This record gives sequence, structure tokens and C-alpha cells, in this order.
Amino acid sequence: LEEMRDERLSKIISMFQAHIRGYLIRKAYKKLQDQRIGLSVIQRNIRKWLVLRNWQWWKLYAKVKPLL
Amino acid sequence: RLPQKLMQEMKEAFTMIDQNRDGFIDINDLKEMFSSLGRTPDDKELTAMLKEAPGPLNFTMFLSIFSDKLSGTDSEETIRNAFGMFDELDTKKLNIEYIKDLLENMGDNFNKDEMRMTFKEAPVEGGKFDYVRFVAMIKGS
Amino acid sequence: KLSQDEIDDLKEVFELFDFWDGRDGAVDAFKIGDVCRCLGINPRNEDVFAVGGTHKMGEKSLPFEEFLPAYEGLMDCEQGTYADYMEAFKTFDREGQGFISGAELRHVLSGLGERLSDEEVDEIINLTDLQEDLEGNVKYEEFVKKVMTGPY
Ligand SMILES: [Ca+2]
Ligand SMILES: [Mg+2]
Repeated sequence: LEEMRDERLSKIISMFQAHIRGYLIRKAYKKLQDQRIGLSVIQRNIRKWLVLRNWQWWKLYAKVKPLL
Repeated sequence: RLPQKLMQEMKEAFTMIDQNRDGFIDINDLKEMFSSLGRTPDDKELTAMLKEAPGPLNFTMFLSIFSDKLSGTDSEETIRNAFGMFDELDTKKLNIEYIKDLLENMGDNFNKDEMRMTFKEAPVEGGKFDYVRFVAMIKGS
Repeated sequence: KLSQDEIDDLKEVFELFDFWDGRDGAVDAFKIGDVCRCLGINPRNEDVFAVGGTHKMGEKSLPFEEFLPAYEGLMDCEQGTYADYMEAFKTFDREGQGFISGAELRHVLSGLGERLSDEEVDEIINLTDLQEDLEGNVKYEEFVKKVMTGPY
């Protein structure tokens, strides 16, 4: 009755908030994809380092690298 | 991969270490290269380095020794920008708790031993992880 | 119902979210709504709970094939229209000129319905560049249109 009126107004508001939540997430999507690549780069490079840091060939290589 | 610039880097490193222009790296090339940089390891270290290659150390043998260990590595710049991704305001630091969380609980999770060895010598001060300096470290030595 | 174009998009987004929370071929059921938001639908939190969304991280995780049916379930959630939105803000419009105070606006977004956080409200207002006049009033029509048309 008047109950239905209040309930539909509450749903409408909630749908508008859904629209807002939608907007917020979709706006963050590109950064999320970019950050996924960034973190992949970070985890993989740290891991590669942990293996090669005590390998003599690498220690040579990294000293040669700056000289070209 | 591996990327062409990384192949080109490897070839250039091979070329410099091959002081002979031999097309091979032998113990003399290695001794020569090391003495030009500082302390020269003793013959048994050098011989052992060379023995990691199952044949005479050609460039293709050199590729064979480095390719797997270098394949997924990126430039200091790329890694620095990777970190930048999480540093919106470009402070050149990251909250220590933030980078620990990313590394340990997200993506390809670091296990507790990877976490320990990572932050052992990490440049962290005032709760701030210096990622520019960290990058220099993981690419240096 | 689901076109292959659509199923592909879902895979791409599932994988993104399946990595941010620890790559293991599963997505935390708490992120269900967020995955479906990236895909272009706007479910109410109640809608997502109804298809198996949880209230906290770490309670349950979904492999893709369990996730697909959640998405299909949400896919036809009721979505607000512009007319519904205007009718709703008009209940708060004191003189029906199309203005509401910025404070009433914050009241409806964070004090009613599926309440938004202050951060979320600050951010949507920031992103939509909604500004109030000297008496602190806003045109809700502009705001409704910008939210609906999306970040791009
Ligand atoms: Ca996962
Ligand atoms: Mg030679």
C-alpha cells in the first residue's frame, strides 16, 4: 500500500547505488589490468634474482652489463 | 621469448668476455675479463664456471647457459615502472605493508621463504620500501 | 543465452580476478559482484548474495564453471532506469526545480538503500565532477545521467 511505495523507493535507491558501484569498478578496471602485469613483472624478476644472485656467471654478467 | 634485445644483450656480453675474438670463451678470456673488473677468481673457480657448459663455450653454448635464467627478466626501467603502478603519487616508495601484501597474498603468491629472502636486505625505512633502490639491487652485483 | 563473445569476456575478467586473489583457477565468492560489474551489469548486493555471493573474503571460492551460472543468474537482475531515478530524487526535491542539497544527496547515497561508504560517495562525486552551487545545491539530473553513462 504505502508499504509498497516505501519499498519501491528503497529498491530504486538501491539500484542507483548499484549503478554507482558499477561505475566505480568499471573505472578501476584498466588500472587493475595494468597492475596485474606490473605485479607479474615484480614477482618474476624478484624470483629470477633469488636464483641468480649467488651464481658466479651472473655476478660476472651483471658487472659486464654496464660497460655494454 | 626470449626478446630480441635480450638476445642482443647476451651476444654483446659474450663478445666482450671473448677477449680473444676467438668465438669461444676460454679460461684466459675469463681471467682477462675478471682482472679488468677487480679480484680475479682462482683457476679452480674459473675451470668450474667453464664446466657448466657441456662443450667448448661458443655463443650458442653461452646462450644455453644463460637463456633459462634470464628469459623472464626485464630492464631496470620496466621493473621500476611496474612498481610505479602501485605508487599513484610517484613518491618512489611503497608502504612496506602494501608491497608485502601484494607479493604474498596476490598474483603468484610468494611463499614464506621467498618473503624472507626478499626482505632480508631490502631498503626499508620509516615503513617505506625504496623500490628504486631495490631495483638497483636486484639488477646489480 | 550467453553468446560466445560474452563467455570470452567473462573468462578474461575471471582470470584477472582469479590472479589478484592468488592465481589458482578460482575467484573468491566475495568478488562475484565485482566481476559481474566489470562485465557491464549493475547488480544490487542483494542480487549477488542471492546467487551465492558471500559477505567476507576467504569463506568460499569458485572455479570458472561454478562461476558461469552465478553470472547468468545475475545477468537479468533488475536495473534502474532514468525515469525510476528521477522519480526517486524528486521525493527529496523540495521545490521540484531539480535541485537537492549536497547533504541530502549524501544522505540518500550513504544513509538509505544499500548504503555506500563515504569514500565511495566522495569518489563518484569526484569522478563525475559533480559540484554544488554557493548555497550547496546540486542538480541531481546531471549526476544521474553521468553515473548512468559510465566512466567512458
Ligand atoms: Ca584466485
Ligand atoms: Mg676466445
